[PDB]
Amino acid sequence: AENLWVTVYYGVPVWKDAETTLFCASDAKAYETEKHNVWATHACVPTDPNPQEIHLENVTEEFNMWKNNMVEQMHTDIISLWDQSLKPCVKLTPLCVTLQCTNVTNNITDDMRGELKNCSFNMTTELRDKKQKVYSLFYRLDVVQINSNKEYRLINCNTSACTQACPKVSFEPIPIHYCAPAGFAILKCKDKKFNGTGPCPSVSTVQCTHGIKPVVSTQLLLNGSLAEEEVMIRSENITNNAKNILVQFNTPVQINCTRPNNNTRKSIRIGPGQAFYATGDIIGDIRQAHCNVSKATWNETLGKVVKQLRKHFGNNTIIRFANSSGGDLEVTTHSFNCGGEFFYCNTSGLFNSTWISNNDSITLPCRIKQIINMWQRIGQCMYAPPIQGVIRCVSNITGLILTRDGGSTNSTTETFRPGGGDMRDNWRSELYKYKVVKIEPLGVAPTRCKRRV
Amino acid sequence: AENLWVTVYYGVPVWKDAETTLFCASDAKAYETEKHNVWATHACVPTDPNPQEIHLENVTEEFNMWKNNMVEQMHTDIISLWDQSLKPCVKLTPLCVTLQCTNVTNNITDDMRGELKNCSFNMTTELRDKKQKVYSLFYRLDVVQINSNKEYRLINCNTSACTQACPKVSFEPIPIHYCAPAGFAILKCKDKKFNGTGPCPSVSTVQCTHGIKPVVSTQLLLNGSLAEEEVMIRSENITNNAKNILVQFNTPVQINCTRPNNNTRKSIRIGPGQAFYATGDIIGDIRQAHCNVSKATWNETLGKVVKQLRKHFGNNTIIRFANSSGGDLEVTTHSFNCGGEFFYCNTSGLFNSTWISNNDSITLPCRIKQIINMWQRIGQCMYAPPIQGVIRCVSNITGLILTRDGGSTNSTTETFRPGGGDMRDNWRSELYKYKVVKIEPLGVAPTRCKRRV
Amino acid sequence: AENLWVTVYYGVPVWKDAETTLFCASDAKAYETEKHNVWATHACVPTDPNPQEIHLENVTEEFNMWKNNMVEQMHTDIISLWDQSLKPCVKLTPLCVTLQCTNVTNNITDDMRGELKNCSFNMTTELRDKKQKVYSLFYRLDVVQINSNKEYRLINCNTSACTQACPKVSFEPIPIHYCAPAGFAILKCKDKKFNGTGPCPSVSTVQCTHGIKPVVSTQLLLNGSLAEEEVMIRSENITNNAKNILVQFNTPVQINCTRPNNNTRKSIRIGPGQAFYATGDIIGDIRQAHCNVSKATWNETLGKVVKQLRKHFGNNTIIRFANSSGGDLEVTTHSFNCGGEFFYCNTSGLFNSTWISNNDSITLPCRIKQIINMWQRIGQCMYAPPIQGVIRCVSNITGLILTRDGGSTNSTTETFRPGGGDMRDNWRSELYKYKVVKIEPLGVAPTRCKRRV
Amino acid sequence: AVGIGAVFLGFLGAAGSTMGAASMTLTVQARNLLSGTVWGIKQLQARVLAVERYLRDQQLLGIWGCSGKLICCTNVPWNSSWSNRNLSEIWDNMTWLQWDKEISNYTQIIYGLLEESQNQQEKNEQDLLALD
Amino acid sequence: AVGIGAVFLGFLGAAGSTMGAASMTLTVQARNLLSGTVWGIKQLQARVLAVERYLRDQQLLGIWGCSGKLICCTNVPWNSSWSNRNLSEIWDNMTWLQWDKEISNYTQIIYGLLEESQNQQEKNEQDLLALD
Amino acid sequence: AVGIGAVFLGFLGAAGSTMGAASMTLTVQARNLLSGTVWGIKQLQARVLAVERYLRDQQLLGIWGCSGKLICCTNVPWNSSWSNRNLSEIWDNMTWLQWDKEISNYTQIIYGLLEESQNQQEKNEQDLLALD
Amino acid sequence: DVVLTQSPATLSVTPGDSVSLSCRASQTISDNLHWYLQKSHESPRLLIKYSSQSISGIPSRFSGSGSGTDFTLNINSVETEDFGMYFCQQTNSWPLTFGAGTKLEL
Amino acid sequence: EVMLVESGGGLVKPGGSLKLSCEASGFSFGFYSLSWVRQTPEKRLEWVATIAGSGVGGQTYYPDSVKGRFTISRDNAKNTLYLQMSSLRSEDTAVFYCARHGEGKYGSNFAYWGQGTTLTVS
Ligand SMILES: *[C@@H]1O[C@H](CO)[C@@H](O[C@@H]2O[C@H](CO)[C@@H](O)[C@H](O)[C@H]2NC(C)=O)[C@H](O)[C@H]1NC(C)=O
Ligand SMILES: *[C@@H]1O[C@H](CO)[C@@H](O[C@@H]2O[C@H](CO)[C@@H](O)[C@H](O)[C@H]2NC(C)=O)[C@H](O)[C@H]1NC(C)=O
Repeated sequence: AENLWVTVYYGVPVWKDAETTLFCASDAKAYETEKHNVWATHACVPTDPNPQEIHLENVTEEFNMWKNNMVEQMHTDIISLWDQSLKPCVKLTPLCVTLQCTNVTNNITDDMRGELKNCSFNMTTELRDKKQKVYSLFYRLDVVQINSNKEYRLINCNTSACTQACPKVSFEPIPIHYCAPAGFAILKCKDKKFNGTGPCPSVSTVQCTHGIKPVVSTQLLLNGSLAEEEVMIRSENITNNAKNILVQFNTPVQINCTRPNNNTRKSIRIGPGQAFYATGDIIGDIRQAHCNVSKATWNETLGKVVKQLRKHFGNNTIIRFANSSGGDLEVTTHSFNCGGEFFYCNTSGLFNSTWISNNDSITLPCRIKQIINMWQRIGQCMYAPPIQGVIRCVSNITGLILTRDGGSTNSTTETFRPGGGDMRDNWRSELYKYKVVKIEPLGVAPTRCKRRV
Repeated sequence: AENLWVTVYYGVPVWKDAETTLFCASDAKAYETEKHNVWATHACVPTDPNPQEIHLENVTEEFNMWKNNMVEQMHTDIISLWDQSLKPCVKLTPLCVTLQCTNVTNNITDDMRGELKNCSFNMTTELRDKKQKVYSLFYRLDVVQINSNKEYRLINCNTSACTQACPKVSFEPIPIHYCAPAGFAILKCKDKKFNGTGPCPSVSTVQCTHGIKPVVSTQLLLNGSLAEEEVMIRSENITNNAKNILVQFNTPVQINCTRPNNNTRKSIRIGPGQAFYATGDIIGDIRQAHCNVSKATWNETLGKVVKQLRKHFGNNTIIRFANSSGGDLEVTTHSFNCGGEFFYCNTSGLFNSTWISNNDSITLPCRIKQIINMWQRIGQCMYAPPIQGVIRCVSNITGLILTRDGGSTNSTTETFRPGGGDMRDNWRSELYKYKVVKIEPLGVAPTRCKRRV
Repeated sequence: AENLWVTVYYGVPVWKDAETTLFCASDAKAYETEKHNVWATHACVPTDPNPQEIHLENVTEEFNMWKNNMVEQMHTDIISLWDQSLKPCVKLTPLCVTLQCTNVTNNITDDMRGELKNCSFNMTTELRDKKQKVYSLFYRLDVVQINSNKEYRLINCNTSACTQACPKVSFEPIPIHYCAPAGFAILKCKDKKFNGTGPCPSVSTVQCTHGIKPVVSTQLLLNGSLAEEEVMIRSENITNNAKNILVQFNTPVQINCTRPNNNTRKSIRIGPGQAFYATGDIIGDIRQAHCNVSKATWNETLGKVVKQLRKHFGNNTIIRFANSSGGDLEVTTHSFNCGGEFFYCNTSGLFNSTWISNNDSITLPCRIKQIINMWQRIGQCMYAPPIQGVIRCVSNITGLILTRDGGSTNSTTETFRPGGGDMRDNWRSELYKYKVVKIEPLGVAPTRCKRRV
Repeated sequence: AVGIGAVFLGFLGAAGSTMGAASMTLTVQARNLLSGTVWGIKQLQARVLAVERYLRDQQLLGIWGCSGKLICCTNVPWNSSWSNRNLSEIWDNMTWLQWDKEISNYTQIIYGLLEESQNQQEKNEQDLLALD
Repeated sequence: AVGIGAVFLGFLGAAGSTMGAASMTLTVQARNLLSGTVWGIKQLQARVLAVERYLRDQQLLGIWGCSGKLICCTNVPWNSSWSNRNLSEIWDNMTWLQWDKEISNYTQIIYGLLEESQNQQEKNEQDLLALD
Repeated sequence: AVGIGAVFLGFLGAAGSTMGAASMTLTVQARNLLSGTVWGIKQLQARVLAVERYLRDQQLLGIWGCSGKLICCTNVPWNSSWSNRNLSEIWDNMTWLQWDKEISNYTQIIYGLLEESQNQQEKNEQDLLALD
Repeated sequence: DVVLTQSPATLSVTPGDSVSLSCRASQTISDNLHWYLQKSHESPRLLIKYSSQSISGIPSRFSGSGSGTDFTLNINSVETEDFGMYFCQQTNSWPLTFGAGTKLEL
Repeated sequence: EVMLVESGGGLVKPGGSLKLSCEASGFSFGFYSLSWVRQTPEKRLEWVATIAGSGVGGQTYYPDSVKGRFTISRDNAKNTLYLQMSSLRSEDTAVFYCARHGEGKYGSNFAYWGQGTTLTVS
């Protein structure tokens, strides 16, 4: 009767929150391209078919993406395999020579500017004695003036000699399925109404995540994981001025970025087996690279998000936008990659409106920089090689990264401003559904049976 | 009675074919030589005495040596520890200077040619300011002319700057006992009549192979694993023209390779702690390095292999030989190592005969090359340093690597031609006895007993 | 009765002597200092509170510290993390330039000599074309003359180009708790009278050692593990002349090492992001660095150790001291580190007395050397950067390392001389209490019970 | 027909369900616990984290009376100071995650109670076997 | 007739022998299954593959009724669609390697049968233990 | 009060005590047997060395009759050529470390005896189970 | 002891011919009979195992037959290298015994 | 390959003692049964002693003409066979061969013979 006895129960469903090292599962279809034409396609794991996305009925679960882990590790190792993909490539040290640069041959109007300088210099050949005198073309955002004549030098020539990039590798995003080890499950919040914090009353357990494409955009998140029904905005304290507003909208916005220079390549020999690809002639005209969005679509999407912003800031609130008042070139701009080349656009024809509670396209004139200091590390840059022909890509703008304007008065307007900042916040638009739990069997419960002898 | 019940059997002799990573077993007697004078003498495992070669009575087993594994892994890691024994050594970058080379001081007959060029150049000392003007000696197979006067440069100075070799290490082959991990056996075919494929009806299980010497010869396999009774030949389709004929003969053939130049060394200081050993004077005369084989032995051995080839191609077949019509210098020649220096001989007084079904020595004029691109990798070469004194070695030719001539007519002759090709097939002359199985216990069989409650 | 049966015993207290890889346990309080300001503060393990030091009653155990292990592994990995903390730092190749050095501006007395030379040279800037002409100051123990005039070069410019040290890291000692892995215990000898060998009748088992400070002194051990009651001396055969006599005393001896030059730093730019820290001006006067010990304390300590030495050499033995007849500069001197700079003192006003069985301070004029070849490796040195301001430290002399004088006559005097020799013998003053055993359960004993069927 | 996907749940299927329905199939959480040059060491460090925390619970299970039986009675009584709950509820009212909070202070006393309750009865089998 | 012929009663010794002589020594293949700076991580990843494939068979054996008995009867009958051979032959005519070919289609049916025949006997043991 | 730290010792507490007092607590040596970029591989090669030498003893334990019972009688008699000692002494006079020196020659004769005494008892159990 | 009687003691044959060597046992050694060749200055060499079983490395011209007490060794085209002393040997009982040998000379 | 190389033969006066050795390599020594067989100056072959292999029982066997006089032993760790002879007779004069048997059921035959060492008792 009352002589209740301890009975243990092994293999019993309970879990605790934890954090351990997860691994890839690259899709097996991306294994056909041979021997790392992109980073991390042979290094980590081939995937599985039909991942067991299984519901967990009558389960509510307090998810989180702000104090969440596993978005720090994915940023950590993606940094790490970016450094893994730069050790084979050729260091570009012997380019720190005193340049001699003139204007490129072009119809120089005073309104437009010479974007590309000539910069004929001296460089060692494969023989150690001789030094050929070679020329190139260079953007104005890569040379500074050494101070008649006009002689420049590289901007990164101060403080950071950095490598070239091998044309075997490619900067494309491939899908990545993160998988838990044995003894760990991955909870996925299936709730169609789920802000940042709060219990998610419809979860489901997987073992491997869906294919995540690791991209790097600061503003205008691209090419991934559209929302279900509405345009959901989610943040930390909405009465904070330091916390970004991760907008994630429902329908995609088509972007049409291009670069109309032909940009012929050529190979200069640095030394023994060290080629260097420099842009030779540009055939045709020197025209500016741009991006396009539909004005009816972009204005309709801002009509959507100005409706959803009033859900948090009340009605009769004169919501307006502005264009990220100041900062460096890498936070005020939509800095991204397209086919292996690095566009810095100018979202100032976009973020410029004001909204009260009552066919053509917008062209964004972008600009390209060849050395690259993503994640703003101290002693690195990255000489991206030139690429042949006209360059054009098409992508889906999926989510924004806004930032409120830190008012302190009893006003109605709210001049929202875009701002990228930390790149982890991109992956919080991908890792907000998923948490990782630790299966903890071997429970214990009293019942009326005793181990007889 | 007929109510037979399942009974599992753990620890039951069954195996499946598999492939996993094997490891060394270096001989413990070779541990006295300090700190890797040969590769893999401190890095991997001291061996065991008396490996348990245990018979497997009433066992036949389908071996294979062409779709066999473990000759790809041994070639893989031997490549890797070859790079491990080159990572400590000194890089030889500052030698890419425009040379100026004349004939060496010698009694120049028009029939012989100058094999060694003088090549006096400039090179920096350990001080960055001073530049000594030093001279050397160089072979004709290492300089090309930059185009009065006559000034050369190194041949590898295009596209591959490559290291010197540290005189601590030695290029001799040491025996290597490959051993399987736990759960894996090594089947050894004990059949005294066993070609490549086919069921071997007399096997025996070991855990560690006998001591394998890793050598590098293209033609004329050396110093290993003579046959038992006959001259054993083995191939793939003998009606194929792309598959080599791995000849393995029974009695060894003694070779007497030498180099009669004295070839005095000297040490030039490259920089801080970077010595470079260059050949100074040669004492005596400039004579050609050669090899000897006994003509009475060689003609009887070709009398053996023309009998065994007629065993596959019938009798009254006029078998003749020729001399490997074309290719590079490392495939048309018997390219090998002797004491740390790289002889390239000329097997064309050898492979020149014809055979119908009815005391002196053969001298092979060899030639030496100092940079080395063994395995023909893309961005490597290998400056072998000079060595003091007259050089002479004695080795046993053990097996050939022939290749038929792809006729398509109803002729009788078969002009065989030697050809090395892939170096893995050398080690298929060592790894044909061994296959690796995975012990798979826990079988299951029905019998008449039931688990009582 | 007599039908005794085997009964196995799992989990049974017995141990054997072994050797396996141990690991760190850094104290968690030293984890606040961010990202390796000293080596191995993020790399290895945060410690535990209250390590389970548990007595082992009725246990005697034959310890030993001379054939002991675990002082070889700690020297091995401390070598290894010393090399781990030098791979990020900048290589100092382009300093091998022909110097031109004069006397520093100072009141040159003929008795003193110019310790610091001027040495203005040429060195390339970050541009490969330009070459700045910079000047420095350098010690006399770092330049030799290339041979009117007087022009020097670096001493290490022969045979060993070696790195700078990054000013983020620091060479200060932090405590290190060595811990055994699972299945291994650490026996600690709690005997208050315990020489090297001999049964220790009071042991205790731990899992983590107390906090060991890795210091680097050759003679005059510092800052660690004072003795319990007496001044205990310990050696191998005390009638041997090759085995050092590790004195370890009970009360600390306060040292007061200083450097009263101001020694202003400056940063010369070698190339792209390669700074080089050279000592600029010296503010004030050029005075010699010294150390102080109390003469009453030092004479009191020799009054202690001449009593304890007579315990091994009998009474009426006229014990005298001398000053380490010969050896290198790093064995004839008290070579140590203080705040990141390397004092070489002169213990010859100290070790000079004689003792028969019947307030002021001693100042030791030290001297500083900037390149450093600790452990006397072949191809390494270590350019320690200069440091700002007056430098002063205070340390406890804890133990000496003496060495007798190998007489062969029937004399009474014993002129002892100090001598460092191997640096491992320092760490045997810290790891003599601890041995590591391996727990081997599953014993077996006969008793009167049988497994019933 | 016979055999439907309604009552045949999956891994962690009854994880919110009551104990009387979670304890019907415990083997499914048991059996999916082991199977299912730098990106190989994350495989290594996922494996060498899995087999120790598998062996540690299989050791705490092993050193009680429960070798691999996965449900086993024991001999210690259930002191109501631990849980104070009714019996008729705690197999169909509460849930297992509510239990692990409801007991988590008193664990490592129960696991500590189990070792003497195994070894005292253990020594009593040997003292029973020694006399005969 | 004196029987002086050498016999190797070692590892894989009876690998060609009949079942009545192979089941005499099964421990010899069992016990030689676990024991026996870049080529040390091939030792690490060979060791944690050896202990992994040891743990996989020790888990599949463990979750059946056979904890460590290494030979154990069960309750499932032997359907003749699997082997259809006589009983009096298959313990002294054939050999184990002939068995693994003779059954390899019918594996993963037996391993699936074993789990329900264990968990059914397991829960019938619990239903027996619950009433008392 | 009741409960003091004097007779409630810790790890290796009775390591000098007699066998009759060391066999009182064997579990304390049992539980401290599993738990407790270059300084991570010394953690890896210490962990997979701990779990290998734990599994090797759990395998040699597994193939005798003693799965995890930690104390078990057997069927082999005690040949006096091994120890030749009295029984009334060897549970309270000598100690376990004195035993391991006093017997270490005769292990692997006993260890070979245990496997055959288990596998013979095993097949005799099967021959008993086969007839019914 | 088992006496093995080999017949003939000596036999001269021309190379290329065939021979039948006799070994007769005093008790049945049914299949316990092995044949060895010992050439001059050499150790004996096994020709035939257990009355009739051929030996790897021994030419196929060596064949054995016989059962019980009466045994025969056939050599079906004798070669020059085959001439020597021929032994039969029994393993039916202790002590191990040999026949007296047939000497085949050229 | 299988090698058995005997040593220790010599000229011995009658009544004396002599230990022969046979050093073996190329096979798992302890598993095989080994024998001494002698060949008399008239070339007759006489089995002299046997010690069984590890899986054969390891007993020793002798014919009556040597029993109580000859002792066959093995040192498996060094792969050596021994024959200790005492109370020697002139009839013991012979070449003594070490021999290795075969394997399994069809292996009680002599499979390998050594070269032999000569003992002369006179
Ligand atoms: C390295 O050189 C670059 C350009 O030569 C420096 O960048 C500018 O330096 C001037 C110095 O007067 C400043 O006024 C500018 O503000 C700098 N540019 C920016 C964008 O801040 C740079 O300061 C130098 N030093 C380092 C450490 O990079
Ligand atoms: C690198 O240069 C070497 C020599 O300067 C080239 O080798 C030869 O180049 C000449 C060109 O005049 C050709 O006629 C020969 O056929 C080349 N040799 C061989 C064996 O083909 C070499 O081609 C250059 N390139 C590389 C990749 O090595």
